[PDB]
Amino acid sequence: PTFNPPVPYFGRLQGGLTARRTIIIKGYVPPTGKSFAINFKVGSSGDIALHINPRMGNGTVVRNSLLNGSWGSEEKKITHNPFGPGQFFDLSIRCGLDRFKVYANGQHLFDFAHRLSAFQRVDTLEIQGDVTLSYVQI
Ligand SMILES: CC(=O)N[C@H]1[C@H](O[C@H]2[C@@H](O)[C@@H](CO)O[C@@H](O[C@H]3[C@H](O)[C@@H](O)[C@H](O)O[C@@H]3CO)[C@@H]2O)O[C@H](CO)[C@@H](O)[C@@H]1O[C@@H]1O[C@H](CO)[C@H](O)[C@H](O)[C@H]1O
Repeated sequence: PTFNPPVPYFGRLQGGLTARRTIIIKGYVPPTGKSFAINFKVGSSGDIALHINPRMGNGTVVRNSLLNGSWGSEEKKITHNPFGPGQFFDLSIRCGLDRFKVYANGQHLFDFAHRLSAFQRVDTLEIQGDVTLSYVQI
């Protein structure tokens, strides 16, 4: 569950995802993979505060929230894509006060402003799809 945890990954964030808390995800994008998702979630089957979905087909890093049954407006702007076929990556995800702060391989990837009212309503990390994880710190 910390080292080589298989997918689908399900990890409880003890307490809530409080401001200042940083989450580490090291992984490997398989050459014959299409898509994987990192979901910061309210419970095991509630709302997704941050959905990070790299898609190998169109080389896109989609961010969105699933709130009260609906997907919001997608955020896709990046200056680099670390999730290419056969690439190892090092993700650092800090829950800020007003926004998530996400770095890839030591370089800023994106910020994502909080849509959910939770600084700490977020208590579940779900990682699923075409990804091989070497290390998840929670
Ligand atoms: C079909 C699918 O892949 N479902 C996924 C789910 O994915 C969607 C999200 O990635 C959102 C984020 O904005 O995008 C959706 O597609 C957009 C597309 O990007 C647009 O360009 C287009 O105009 O609109 C569509 C529709 O909004 C994706 O469909 O993400 C969740 C969370 O990771 C997955 O759970 C879900 O997988 C399915 O889960 C189901 C149970 O809830 C079923 O088990 C199903 O088998 C899974 O494939």
